[PDB]
Amino acid sequence: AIPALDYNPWEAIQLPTTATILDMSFIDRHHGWLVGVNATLMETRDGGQTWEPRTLVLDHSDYRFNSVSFQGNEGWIVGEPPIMLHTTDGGQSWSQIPLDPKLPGSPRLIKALGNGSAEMITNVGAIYRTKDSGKNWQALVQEAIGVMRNLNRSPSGEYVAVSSRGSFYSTWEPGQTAWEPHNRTTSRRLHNMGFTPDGRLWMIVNGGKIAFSDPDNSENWGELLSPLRRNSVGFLDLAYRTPNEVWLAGGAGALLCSQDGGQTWQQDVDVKKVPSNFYKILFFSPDQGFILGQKGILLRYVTDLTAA
Amino acid sequence: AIPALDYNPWEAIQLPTTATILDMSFIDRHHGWLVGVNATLMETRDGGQTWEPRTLVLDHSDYRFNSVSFQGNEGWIVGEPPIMLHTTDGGQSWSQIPLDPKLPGSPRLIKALGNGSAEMITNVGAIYRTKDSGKNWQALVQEAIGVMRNLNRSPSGEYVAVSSRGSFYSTWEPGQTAWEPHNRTTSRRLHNMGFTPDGRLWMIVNGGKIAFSDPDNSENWGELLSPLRRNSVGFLDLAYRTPNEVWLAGGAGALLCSQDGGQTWQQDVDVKKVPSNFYKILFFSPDQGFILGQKGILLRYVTDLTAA
Repeated sequence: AIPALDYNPWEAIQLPTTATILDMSFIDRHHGWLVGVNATLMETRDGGQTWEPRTLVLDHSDYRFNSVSFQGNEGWIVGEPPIMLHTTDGGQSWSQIPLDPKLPGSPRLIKALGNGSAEMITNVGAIYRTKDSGKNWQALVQEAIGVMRNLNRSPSGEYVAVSSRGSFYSTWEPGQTAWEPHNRTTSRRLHNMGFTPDGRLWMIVNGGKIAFSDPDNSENWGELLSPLRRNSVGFLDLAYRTPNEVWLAGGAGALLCSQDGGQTWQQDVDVKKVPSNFYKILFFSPDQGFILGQKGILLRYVTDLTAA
Repeated sequence: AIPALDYNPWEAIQLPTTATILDMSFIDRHHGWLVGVNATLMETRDGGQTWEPRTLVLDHSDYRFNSVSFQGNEGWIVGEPPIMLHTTDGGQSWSQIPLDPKLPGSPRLIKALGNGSAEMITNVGAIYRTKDSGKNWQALVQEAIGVMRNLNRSPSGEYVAVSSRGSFYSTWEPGQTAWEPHNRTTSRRLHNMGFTPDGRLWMIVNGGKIAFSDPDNSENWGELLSPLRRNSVGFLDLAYRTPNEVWLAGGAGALLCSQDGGQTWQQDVDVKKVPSNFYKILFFSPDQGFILGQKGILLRYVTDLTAA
């Protein structure tokens, strides 16, 4: 097979819930928040080593809290059925922000821009901005692209959305008046796309192959690569710890690391029998990162200090 | 209710298995081993933050590895159906030690005494010693007491065994020729017993009460205490982190801490919805400890370094 990874940095944590975790965001290195299914909200004060559940008083518990975002002590959460929560004190207290009921779709993503501003993107790809803590919104992109298979953001605030069926992708950044479609080059269907730290695009396509866009001409693509060299189910997400160190997650404990920017890969065998799919990789710094699993499991990154 | 604990030190880890973990033992602060159901064996090199599964080549996988014990780099494991494994190199390689098939019962506990010696206690309470890496055994206590509800060891090598039905308990230490029975003082049935760091006995009895034997006359007992002040299912284990700091575990995330040697208690609310029973508390030092759960969950102790 491909070589086994030398050191496994990932510790699987079972949170005090059976609900799937959908997002996480940090105020600073120590203080952060995670959100998920069935109105799940938890806090950390030690960088994510331990978590404290927090309950909100609501007439429903059925919310999928899909997105949480902080900029400093200002934080936002959105979910479906439509709900928006806001804090200005690091989540010590949370207020509901009413949403227009004719809002097409449901909130999918919120991004804290600071100073009372946030961008919200719906499940159908409409993009809205508030500058006044959600009291008034204006459409940045009013034409919906329909259900997105995946949605990711670049370091500079561009987004990439994979089409429902993975037949194409679209991009958007401030200044543009609608999503910009792009043809896929591969004969295979797209599963996920996002950005590298240098602002190139990456893609995961069906059947376990990946590729990277060409530096400074993102309409052309590099050659497909098979990280497992072999016929695999497929991968779910790709994320960078450092410019050279890339992780690739998928179902059933499948987790690979590359040390050369995604050219070659090694398998982290130690996590293979963790009883979870690994869906979404969130690095906050080179020594702080998480992988969201199912049913309250996540993985937490542990720097190797055995030779310290 | 009783007060909520101030800081929760326990992080729940999901190991790379669904098998229940039954014991753990450390070579030193960094290097240790855990064992459990369905021939589960895992190693750590970072004090238990991460674990590496290890597979043995065997004609069966049905073993409940019930006990692992190291003294330095010498280690032993025992399980049921009868099996004994031995290592002299810190578990880099493990050898099977054949057991006499007429051995009554199945091995329950092994204790590494160093220099090739170990004490083994069966499920029916017979006690055997080897001085020659298990090539020859001699009975220390040949008369079986039958199925023990629980079995624990003192800092000086005494054992206490609760009777099958919890109607009485017995003790044994070197020099004695059989288990020594004792009457219980309580009208309630015994669930678990063990030793305090000062060598007194403690007991957990049915209905959520505990008590401690009288210093330097262990045949008399102090007053029953209700840690929850309230009618509870019951507790499963009690263990000391320090002479004054005691933990009490039970079913369904129930976990209490005392800071005054077990007189008064606070509940660790943050772990209540971890989806596991907490069965067995193992402290290795004041900053290193674990609680064994079900289906590959354990809790790991995290010292509070937020003010560091």
